Amino acid sequence: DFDHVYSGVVNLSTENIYSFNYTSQPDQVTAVRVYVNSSSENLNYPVLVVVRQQKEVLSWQVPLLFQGLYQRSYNYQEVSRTLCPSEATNETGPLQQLIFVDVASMAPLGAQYKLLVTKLKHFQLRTNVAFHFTASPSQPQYFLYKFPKDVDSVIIKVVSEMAYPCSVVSVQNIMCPVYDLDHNVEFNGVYQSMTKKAAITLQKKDFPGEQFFVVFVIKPEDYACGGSFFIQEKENQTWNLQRKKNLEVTIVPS
Amino acid sequence: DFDHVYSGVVNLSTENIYSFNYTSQPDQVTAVRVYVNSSSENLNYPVLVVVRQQKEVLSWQVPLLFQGLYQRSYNYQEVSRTLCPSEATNETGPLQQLIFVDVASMAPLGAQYKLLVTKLKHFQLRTNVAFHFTASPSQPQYFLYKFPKDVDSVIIKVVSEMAYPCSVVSVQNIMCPVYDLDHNVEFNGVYQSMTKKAAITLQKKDFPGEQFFVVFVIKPEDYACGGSFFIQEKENQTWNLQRKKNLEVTIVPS
Ligand SMILES: *[C@@H]1O[C@H](CO)[C@@H](O)[C@H](O)[C@H]1NC(C)=O
Ligand SMILES: *[C@@H]1O[C@H](CO)[C@@H](O)[C@H](O)[C@H]1NC(C)=O
Ligand SMILES: *[C@@H]1O[C@H](CO)[C@@H](O)[C@H](O)[C@H]1NC(C)=O
Ligand SMILES: *[C@@H]1O[C@H](CO)[C@@H](O)[C@H](O)[C@H]1NC(C)=O
Ligand SMILES: *[C@@H]1O[C@H](CO)[C@@H](O)[C@H](O)[C@H]1NC(C)=O
Ligand SMILES: *[C@@H]1O[C@H](CO)[C@@H](O)[C@H](O)[C@H]1NC(C)=O
Repeated sequence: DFDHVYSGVVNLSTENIYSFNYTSQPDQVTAVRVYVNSSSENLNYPVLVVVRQQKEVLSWQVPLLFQGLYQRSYNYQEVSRTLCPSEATNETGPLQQLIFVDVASMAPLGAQYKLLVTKLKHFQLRTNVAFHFTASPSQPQYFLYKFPKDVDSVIIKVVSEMAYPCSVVSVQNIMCPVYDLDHNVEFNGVYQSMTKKAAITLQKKDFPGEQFFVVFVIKPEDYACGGSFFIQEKENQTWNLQRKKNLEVTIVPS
Repeated sequence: DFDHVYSGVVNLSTENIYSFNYTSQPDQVTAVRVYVNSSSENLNYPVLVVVRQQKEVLSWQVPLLFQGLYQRSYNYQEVSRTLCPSEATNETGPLQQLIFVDVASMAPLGAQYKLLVTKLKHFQLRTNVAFHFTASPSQPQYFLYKFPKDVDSVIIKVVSEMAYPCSVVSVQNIMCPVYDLDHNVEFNGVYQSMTKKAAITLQKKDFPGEQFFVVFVIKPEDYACGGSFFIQEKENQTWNLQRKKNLEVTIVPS
């Protein structure tokens, strides 16, 4: 059941399996959202969490580890990701899709974890309607925009209040898996880094499906955006664990 | 047990689990190699294969699907990958490491799969000793090179016979996971595309661990290397299923 937070313990011998079932009616897209965290401060035994779809498998390790420049390590405890939104057409049918969440680890004593699942109520961006959302290095986001019939070009405008952390806004076509990671978001489509403002101009003629994904991914450090670095004698920067950035996104017709 | 090919059937209700255990003595690196293939020609239900380590989880889908330019799809049946090589130091101990291989799917009838596991006998490249190996878009490779005490710079030279397919040779530091995919290999470290020849100059001063990984990844198409494209009316190019490239690698002291 969505909108519920399960709590559990993991260890070498026991793994937890939760099967979710849901339907997506035609002309409406429903993106699933997974909200995991683990309280294990240790890094030699991170808890692995996998989400399996009908076609795609996505796995990650918690607490997520980042290796910035100058060999500083970062340990993030809250991780989150959005799955491939299965698309339905005028070929109707209540597609009774299923999604597995499997958690396991090999910690000698174990590790705590809390897991929440929820469909994104606002997944399809609307024209000229400003939306507010909070991102984070380990909590990337993305939403689907569908072009209108009359409009032939759009400008997507993103505004933030606090300049740091550095962030990246990308636009890709609809062919999942969706590239929403710091080391991979740059491979495909358009993208740009930003602190306060960003704007991408898109034409429907370059997108055969007349609908595209917009992905927001926050960097772990701020070197690429000209930021500074707090020199700390501790390699594991436990202070950099709650990085967040408020964001407003609006798509205006060109 | 390594050097053995297991055969099995997968479906919605049944999954297969095989736990492997092995040890890596200090000053010797042992990289595990996973050799999977599936005979399911269908693409709406690919079989998912995951490999779980003590810290890292790596998952892929078979038959692997590639989306080149001009919306041509490719279906590769043989997939393979090398895991994170756990490193042991003068702090001795026969590290009795374990690695899980879990296979599952939801095909309405099922899908065949054959799985083989083996340690790489030649994983640490030797100076001035030429090595021969066969790569492929879905079968990437990588090996570890360790700098000598006297030598301070090296040149790695790669030579192939057949110009196509296009390939990429990358060098990264030792901090796994190792970036050995077409959309990600370009993120970190040095790399270059090639058809027949390539050469990377490296200094030990830029590598704190005085040892680096060398990754060979073959592209699915040849557009980036100036190759042509066989125009076919079939979107699923079943002919492009056995792409291979013989390769010779030699590290000379600068
Ligand atoms: C979802 O699908 C599974 C198997 O496909 C089934 O066992 C389960 O009952 C379904 N959920 C609902 C609410 O019917
Ligand atoms: C973990 O996340 C859940 C919801 O995602 C939240 O209720 C809980 O407080 C979080 N735990 C910690 C320790 O932050
Ligand atoms: C068929 O497609 C059109 C345009 O995409 C849409 O307006 C209409 O609602 C669809 N029909 C049904 C029954 O959903
Ligand atoms: C490998 O480790 C597992 C559990 O850690 C153990 O059950 C198994 O016996 C080990 N393998 C060997 C050959 O001892
Ligand atoms: C699958 O791979 C195994 C070894 O990796 C090999 O023996 C077998 O012939 C392969 N099957 C097919 C259909 O290629
Ligand atoms: C200790 O390290 C040195 C250099 O790395 C190596 O030659 C030696 O064999 C190591 N000692 C043991 C007991 O492995």
